[PDB]
Amino acid sequence: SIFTYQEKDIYYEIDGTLDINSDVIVILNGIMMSTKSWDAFVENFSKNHVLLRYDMFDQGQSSKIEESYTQTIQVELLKNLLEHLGIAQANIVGISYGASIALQFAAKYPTMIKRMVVANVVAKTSPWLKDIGDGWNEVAKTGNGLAYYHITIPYIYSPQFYTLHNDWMEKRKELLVPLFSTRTFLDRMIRLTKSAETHDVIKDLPNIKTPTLIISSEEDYLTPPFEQKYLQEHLQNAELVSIPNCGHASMYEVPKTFTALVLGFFGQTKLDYQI
Amino acid sequence: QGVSIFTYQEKDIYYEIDGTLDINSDVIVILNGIMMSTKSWDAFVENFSKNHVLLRYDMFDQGQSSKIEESYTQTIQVELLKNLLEHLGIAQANIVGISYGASIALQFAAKYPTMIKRMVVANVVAKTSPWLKDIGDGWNEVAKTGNGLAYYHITIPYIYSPQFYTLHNDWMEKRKELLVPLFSTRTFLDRMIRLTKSAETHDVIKDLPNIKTPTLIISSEEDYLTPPFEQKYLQEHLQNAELVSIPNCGHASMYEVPKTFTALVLGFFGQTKLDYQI
Amino acid sequence: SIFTYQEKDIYYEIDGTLDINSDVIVILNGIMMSTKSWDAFVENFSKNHVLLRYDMFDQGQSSKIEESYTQTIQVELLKNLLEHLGIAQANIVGISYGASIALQFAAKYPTMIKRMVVANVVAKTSPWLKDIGDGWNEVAKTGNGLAYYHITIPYIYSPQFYTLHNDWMEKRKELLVPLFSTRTFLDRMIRLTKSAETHDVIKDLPNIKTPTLIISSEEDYLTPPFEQKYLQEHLQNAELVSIPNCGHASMYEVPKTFTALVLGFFGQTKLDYQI
Amino acid sequence: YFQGVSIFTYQEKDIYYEIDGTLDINSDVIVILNGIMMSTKSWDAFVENFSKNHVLLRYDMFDQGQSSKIEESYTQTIQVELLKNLLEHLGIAQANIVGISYGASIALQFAAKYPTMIKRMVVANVVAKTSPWLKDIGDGWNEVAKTGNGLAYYHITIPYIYSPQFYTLHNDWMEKRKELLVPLFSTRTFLDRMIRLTKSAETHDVIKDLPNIKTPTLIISSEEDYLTPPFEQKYLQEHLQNAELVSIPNCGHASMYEVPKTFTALVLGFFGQTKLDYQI
Repeated sequence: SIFTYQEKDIYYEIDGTLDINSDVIVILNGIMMSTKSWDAFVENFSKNHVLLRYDMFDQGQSSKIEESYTQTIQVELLKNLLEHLGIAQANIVGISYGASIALQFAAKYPTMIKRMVVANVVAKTSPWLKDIGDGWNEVAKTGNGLAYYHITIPYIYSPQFYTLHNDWMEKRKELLVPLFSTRTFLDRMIRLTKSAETHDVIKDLPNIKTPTLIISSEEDYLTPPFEQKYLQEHLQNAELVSIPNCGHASMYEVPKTFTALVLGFFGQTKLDYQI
Repeated sequence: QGVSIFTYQEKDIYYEIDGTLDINSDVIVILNGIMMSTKSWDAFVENFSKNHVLLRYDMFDQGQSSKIEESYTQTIQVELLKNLLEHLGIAQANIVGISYGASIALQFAAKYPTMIKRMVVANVVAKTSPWLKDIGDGWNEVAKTGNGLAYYHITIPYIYSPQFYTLHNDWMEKRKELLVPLFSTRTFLDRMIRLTKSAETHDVIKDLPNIKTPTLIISSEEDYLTPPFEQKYLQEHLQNAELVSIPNCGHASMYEVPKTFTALVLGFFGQTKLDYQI
Repeated sequence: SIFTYQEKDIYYEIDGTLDINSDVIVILNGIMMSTKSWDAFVENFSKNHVLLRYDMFDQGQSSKIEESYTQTIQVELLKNLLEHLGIAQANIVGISYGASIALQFAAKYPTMIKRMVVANVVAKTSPWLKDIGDGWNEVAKTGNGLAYYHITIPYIYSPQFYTLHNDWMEKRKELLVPLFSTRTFLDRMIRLTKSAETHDVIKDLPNIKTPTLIISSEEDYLTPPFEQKYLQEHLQNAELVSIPNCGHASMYEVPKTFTALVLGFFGQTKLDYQI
Repeated sequence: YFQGVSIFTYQEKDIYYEIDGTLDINSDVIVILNGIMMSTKSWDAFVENFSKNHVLLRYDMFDQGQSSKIEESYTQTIQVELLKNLLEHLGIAQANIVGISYGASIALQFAAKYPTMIKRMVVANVVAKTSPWLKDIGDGWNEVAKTGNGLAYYHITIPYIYSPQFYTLHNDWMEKRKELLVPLFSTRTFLDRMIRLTKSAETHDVIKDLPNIKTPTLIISSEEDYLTPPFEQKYLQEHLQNAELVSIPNCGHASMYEVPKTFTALVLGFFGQTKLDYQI
């Protein structure tokens, strides 16, 4: 499926029959993710929901953006995509980069969101995180896929996970390094990383009344828990959940947990409790 | 005496079923805490029983079930659960327990693992430490005096987190002026003493490497009764266990974070397949 | 010897030779403590320092105050005791109840403190903490030392410590219970607990420039770490230290660490680092 | 010559060392084991406080500071034997040892082989073994260092040395560090030293020796340490039996730099203690 949005082609996948009948779950990908990266979650996510997966600009099978852009064009992408598919409201679950989009999207179009689940998410790109991005880009500008791997992924996963499932890491390392060596992937990553520099929804938080459940990884070395602790206080109806011994990629480290929180929060009939 | 009443060993067991129960039903059974009854889960009935058949019951010395004046461990609560499930024609069930109920869930999963599909344990220990045991001796000792005011003050501020206790203090005070009378009646105190003493023998450490039951452990960071290091121990010795920590939350995760508790329970039971191909 | 103060006798102990050129370390006792409860620390504490230990009102071998009193009585006791001994300025270290006294003292007489080390300390008695104190008092009124034991002591130590050294607990238990059963000990505890109800130095915290090192126990179920976190943020020159797997009684669980923190902070020649 | 003052001729190579105070057989000595990016001058701020009641011994290990280079593949073994022979050179029988990061690894190995030459020990931001995780991070540093890019090398190392809070709070201070560090990180000789020091840490493994280390140890752990995480310190503390653990909230891998008062208090306090045995 292709959403001819603006001048470019936007790739999206739909699991389940989309008619106005059912609740939609929209997945907002991380900066290194595509639609196929959520294949393991499709069956569980689309049993009582219509699952909407799509690749953002400069992602996966979607077209490129060779000009300077912030995360704004990704937010407008999400709105126009939903309007294209005739989706009035939807449950939004985003992670990392996608989690940043969801917060911006909840700040501009709250009437298109039922409930929201953000994982491994900051309210604003700190000077610390920005310099990390400059590190990723500078290494990507050399075209060294081996170097680019060894500086990104050990901080995506917790040290415990990387060590425990090291053979799993190595087998994936043999193919990720060639992927990280291609100028196609890297140039897309550079652009996607620069766009995240201007991420700032701090002054939008006290006005986002969208029911939110925040997932926090204790061993997240990219978006540390203190950033999630901040988010939960300034969001009015925010829920917080911490995942012990887990890195920035909670999706893979604890898939049963991730799904439980997402399906559980979206699946609740009532959210107000009479206790 | 009997509808919503299960006569068992010439004694009455009160229970409630929400939804219609047949052979197709996917059941969620709730194992109560040491101070809880079926009515304490009223706020979760609508959500838990939307796509499930909610089975709530009161254990011995609990709620509106009969009393047990003879000394007893938690083994009679484990057999109770089996015979109750058999009585209602329930072969398998999803078990969610908390505190005392979570201890019954573990002992049950060790004895009758075939009667469980999935399990969620919240604020749970694998074994009653000498620390927790002496805390119980203090609860009992004050209960032995009949002082309801004293009993309240030495139990409840440990049920909840300091932050929640402070933030919702007037929710604690209006709920206190009726708790103190409850804590002042002997029968309730007598039930509390026998239930607390039944937990002294909680020990499933040897059973942990054998429990193949898919389990989600709920941990509270500000739990001053069943501390996080206990759940961490449980999640390491169980073969198929997952751990979740709730920041700024007391022993009563049921009441402090009802949204989270529901999401985790419904989410873990509602998953089609726990096998992820990563 | 004895310090006749304020109508009444105050018991104190001095280790070393007292000069005005003395490096004095004053220890502010916990609510259940006395001078005899710091004996194990005496040798280390009084090697390069002159150690002053004293029993506060309703404590140890000091007289009783049957009248209703707050912590401001203990505060004036410390000042007058120091003036009595001719001590102008001294390093003050306190824990629990004594640590609360230290804060009220540092806010009223900052010129009589060189450096301060407070352990297991809050800036204000929370409604939660006070209702705990009401529980202690309400049980203390029944005279049941057996009941009074099991509702106080297991919360003073961490579960790990109480379990690992249960023999150490049980042998002390056979002595603490007869002591907790005396009306003399209980009446003192009740009044010492009632005085701790009015603890509030929140307003004073930004005005305390006294160099402070805050000790916090992760498994403190009485004065939790978040209260220390609050303390370290609103004191301009305060450093924080967290002790893993430790309870409200730092001294007995980690005596090597406690003394290292106290001696190390006081022993430091210069606190300002060109770094 | 051997009239080289503050120079120890070892295996036909020059080892630089600095001593604050005067040395004696009676002298109470503190030996500092540097981090992987550190030298003797990296401890200047601590000199006055550390040498108050102790004889401070600072020295640069191989491929560090002012000491000679190594252009052979070496493990941390040559760093351990260096410490032993340096101590013997100065006539030091026993000494208190404080080590951080890389030097902390040397301390444990030294405590594993020569426990008689240690009085008391302090280790900060320390692992009991180089994990496959920590090892692949080092490969990342090495890979980037190979390119000679100083700007890239800086951005992939230092943000993980300091805590995110600290790095943001004292940010403009970090960027003026950067104007001087980027050229330093661009020099081949510096990068080559960093590579060989990194490769040497790959074979760090003292799990074998932990239950045999009876040395009075105080472990300093940082909560926002993203290179030697807290869980690694908890492991060390449970398999060492004369070990105590202290945690530093809101602090990164460079604990000494973020909390200099705290670091000093723990070191001076744990060493300056006369008798460790408490009758409680």
